[PDB]
Amino acid sequence: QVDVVVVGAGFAGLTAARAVHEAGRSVLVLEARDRVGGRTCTEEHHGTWIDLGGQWIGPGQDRVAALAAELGVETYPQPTEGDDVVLFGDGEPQRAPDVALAFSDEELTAYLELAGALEAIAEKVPLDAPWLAPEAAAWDATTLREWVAGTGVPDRVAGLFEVAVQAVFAATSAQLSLLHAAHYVHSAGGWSKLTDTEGGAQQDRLVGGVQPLAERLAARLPDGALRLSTPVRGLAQDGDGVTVRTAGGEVRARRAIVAVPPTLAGRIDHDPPLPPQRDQLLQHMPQGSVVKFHVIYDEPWWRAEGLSGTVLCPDEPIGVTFDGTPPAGTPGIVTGFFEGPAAVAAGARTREERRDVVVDVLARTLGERARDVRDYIDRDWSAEPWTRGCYGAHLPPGAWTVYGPALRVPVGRVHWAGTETAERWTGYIDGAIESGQRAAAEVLAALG
Amino acid sequence: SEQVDVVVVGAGFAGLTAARAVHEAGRSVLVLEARDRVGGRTCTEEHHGTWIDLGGQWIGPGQDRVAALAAELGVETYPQPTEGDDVVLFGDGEPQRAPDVALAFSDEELTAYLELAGALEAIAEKVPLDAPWLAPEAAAWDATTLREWVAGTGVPDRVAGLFEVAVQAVFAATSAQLSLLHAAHYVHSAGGWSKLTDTEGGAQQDRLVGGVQPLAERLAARLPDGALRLSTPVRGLAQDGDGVTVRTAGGEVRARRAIVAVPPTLAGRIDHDPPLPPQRDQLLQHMPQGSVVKFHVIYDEPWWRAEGLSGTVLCPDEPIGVTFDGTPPAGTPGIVTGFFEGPAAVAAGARTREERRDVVVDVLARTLGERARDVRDYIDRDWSAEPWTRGCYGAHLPPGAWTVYGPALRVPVGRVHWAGTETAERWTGYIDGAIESGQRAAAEVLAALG
Ligand SMILES: *Cc1cc2c(cc1C)nc1c(=O)[nH]c(=O)nc-1n2C[C@H](O)[C@H](O)[C@H](O)COP(=O)(O)OP(=O)(O)OC[C@H]1O[C@@H](n2cnc3c(N)ncnc32)[C@H](O)[C@@H]1O
Ligand SMILES: *Cc1cc2c(cc1C)nc1c(=O)[nH]c(=O)nc-1n2C[C@H](O)[C@H](O)[C@H](O)COP(=O)(O)OP(=O)(O)OC[C@H]1O[C@@H](n2cnc3c(N)ncnc32)[C@H](O)[C@@H]1O
Ligand SMILES: [Mg+2]
Ligand SMILES: [Mg+2]
Ligand SMILES: [Mg+2]
Repeated sequence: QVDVVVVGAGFAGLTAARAVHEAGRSVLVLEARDRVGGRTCTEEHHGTWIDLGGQWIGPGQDRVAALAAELGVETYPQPTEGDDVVLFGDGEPQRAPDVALAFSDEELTAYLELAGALEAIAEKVPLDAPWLAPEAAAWDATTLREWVAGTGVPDRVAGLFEVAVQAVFAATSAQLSLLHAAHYVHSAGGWSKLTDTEGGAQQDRLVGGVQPLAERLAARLPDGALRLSTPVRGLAQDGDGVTVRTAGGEVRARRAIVAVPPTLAGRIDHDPPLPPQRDQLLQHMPQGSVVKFHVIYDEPWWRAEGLSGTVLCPDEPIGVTFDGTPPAGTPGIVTGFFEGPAAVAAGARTREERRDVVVDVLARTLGERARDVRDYIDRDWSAEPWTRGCYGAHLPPGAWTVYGPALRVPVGRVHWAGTETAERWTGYIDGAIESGQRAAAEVLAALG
Repeated sequence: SEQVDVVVVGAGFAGLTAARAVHEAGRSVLVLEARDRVGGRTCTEEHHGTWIDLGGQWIGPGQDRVAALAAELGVETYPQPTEGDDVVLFGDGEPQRAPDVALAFSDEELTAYLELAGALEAIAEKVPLDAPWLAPEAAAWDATTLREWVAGTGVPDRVAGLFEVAVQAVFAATSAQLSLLHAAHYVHSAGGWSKLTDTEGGAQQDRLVGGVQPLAERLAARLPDGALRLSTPVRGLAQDGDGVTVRTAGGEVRARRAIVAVPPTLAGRIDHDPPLPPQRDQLLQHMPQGSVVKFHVIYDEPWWRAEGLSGTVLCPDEPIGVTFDGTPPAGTPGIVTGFFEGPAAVAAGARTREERRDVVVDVLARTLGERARDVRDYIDRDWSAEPWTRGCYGAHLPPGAWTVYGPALRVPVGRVHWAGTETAERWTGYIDGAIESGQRAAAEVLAALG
């Protein structure tokens, strides 16, 4: 019987396991995949790292910043300079020093007032208990889309805001409750923190990619602790401990920390079954929909044209793109996303069909040299059986106030982690780390 | 390991309908059921010398499949009691007695309610029963909650309130939880708002003598000996070019094709190899089951009948929104049947049976009167706590789900085919829709085998 069994070796499970080990307790980590990192995933292609999962850290994300500094992983800045390209519907592409300058003063004022309005709501939502917001009932009953419509902002501003919503939530404004979106904005420290590159969540990358940071963290565990390729099928508990069922047999422990996405936590055979409010909460926490891609070129040829590599095309299937080129300056990479409905449509198509869509958008925005592609690498996170959607869960109307209170409450000897349980930077690697710290502290207090 | 033509996962009305059709066509079939019984979301226990339907209990006009099955397997109906005054307790004032609930409304209020129901029906009729995502205004209707749509109509507070009781009694979910497209499809599927809400002429018209689970047991008895395997949950479904391997705790079954006839949330929990395609997996994540606690309060006699009361109370601002006289034809014991729905179900499900009883008796004392405290017994079931259901009556879809994920609802994945009331075109959410789905999935499998 080990003291603690952790299910899942993403940042949340690995943080929890390391904290349990450092306190002197025995720990086993059972991970379904043949690797650690979870929703972070890095592969070597073209002599450089390709982050198919989470890749950015930014100011305010102090847990992941501290971890990278502890484990010796350096950052490099997301490129910010050069003209952005904005394309509306059947128009011509417009170069602007920033995306914002493609809109009128009146449109930018309306967008800033709308974001400010959402921030002032967000500040009222308690980070550990969004269901305790004074207006929780009203705000849980309303979609974000209905709230945006009630502000009376013009179509164009609502459209621009929708690009930002889909980029942050991997879901449309109709899928999300206002209370969910408000909590998420509060959790990040504001709308600028979510959407800015400089000063926000897209500010910095990790030299070598993010999966190797998760691997350095896993290397702080003793040999024998990590069990890869070992999906957890069942989790039983009684008065003396827990029993984890895998295909290859059973693990006995005193307490468990389940650190997987909510939809996957619900699929484990729990004995006794989970209490109904918790089971139904997991039924109301669907993962987002995103296909993440990197377009590889021999060089970042757009830079010589004075272009950033960022394109904003609200009527195309892809979201905002980014210059993904490493510090070496080759290969040239354009990074982007299919989000929400567009990701579900794209996920039903082949890689080559997705490639063709992306290259056509880039040819029309960055220029005809976009067609001379060396490689196209993507990942539909909804097709990953051990994730079933990025970036993370969202809650539809009515879920936070009725089912949400079951989010973090331990069920006997079974404690919960994962970025969806974080108070701050929920949905991000930083929040995953928070959740693993919190769950470990719960378990260590319970064993004592 | 055993080899059969078809394995059916689940012995609810959908699974059993499918298995019987496959058997009667001459194919070998096994039915693997998790529970120690058949009937699934229908469940009957004997108490106080009569049947207690803890799950689905009513059938109505227009539900032709369940009516044909009951007739075929020799299960008689009895009518839901209709006579006596209903009691309506609004958010303000004393309880009001009326021969029908609608008489508790003002004329302005009743006109507004019928105009709201008519407007919903006009949208509903435009929603194709086989493909709600092909509605002309599908994107707009899928992007709006039913509640937002109601708010836009400008009806009076008492009208929104009584409409909300009906919404929660039909969907086991609040109007904020449901997309307008989902609600409109459900109304079309049933044949209109009256079909869903009426007793005479609607879904609550008739009961089955002896309860519903015996009907499922008679349908199971049409299978050959050894076909039904109870207390055998399916954990895994692996498939290749030639068949499917079904994994249970102790063994495996090999089949040419499978029909999975379980609630959507539980279908997604089976270990699929290869993994399910992403649209389907994410659809199941967007098909949460409802929240209901169904109860029966037992009295020695239906004493309310002697006071000229029907036993029905309607309370928009109470944890129990609606009740019915559940007394059997013999006339004893007296039964008051009702529901905690939606948020009230989740709140109630976190409390004990005795705590729920005391909430029910509190509401009944204030509406039917003092004799409501003279309880012989109280029997209830939180369907959200049932590990092999995880919520009644069935799934609903939140905004944005039907248009983006919905198209994956019925499409087979290789040799794995889908049944269940949630896949029915007509009377989806009901026993009648379960039977439809089972007939459809059996015909699909038989066509695909040859
Ligand atoms: C997918 C993605 C995510 C992402 C993003 C882009 C994409 C395409 N961009 C981000 C970014 O730039 N910066 C950032 O901070 N976050 C970004 N995100 C989100 C981020 O990746 C996640 O918030 C974070 O990685 C989540 O960590 P957490 O530890 O909570 O969850 P996980 O990584 O999913 O780990 C769960 C592990 O559990 C294993 N698993 C699942 N089920 C089982 C069972 N049954 N048995 C055993 N193991 C299981 C998974 O394999 C996984 O390793
Ligand atoms: C619960 C409920 C339902 C109900 C209602 C009131 C309540 C509280 N009132 C109704 C009514 O008066 N009239 C009516 O027509 N319907 C009413 N409903 C809904 C109705 O009961 C359902 O629509 C219908 O019974 C659904 O049938 P279906 O066959 O589609 O589904 P099921 O009954 O859930 O059966 C599924 C079976 O699968 C088993 N199971 C689940 N998971 C597994 C696995 N992994 N392996 C093996 N078997 C599995 C279940 O145990 C169940 O038997
Ligand atoms: Mg810039
Ligand atoms: Mg009547
Ligand atoms: Mg019609």
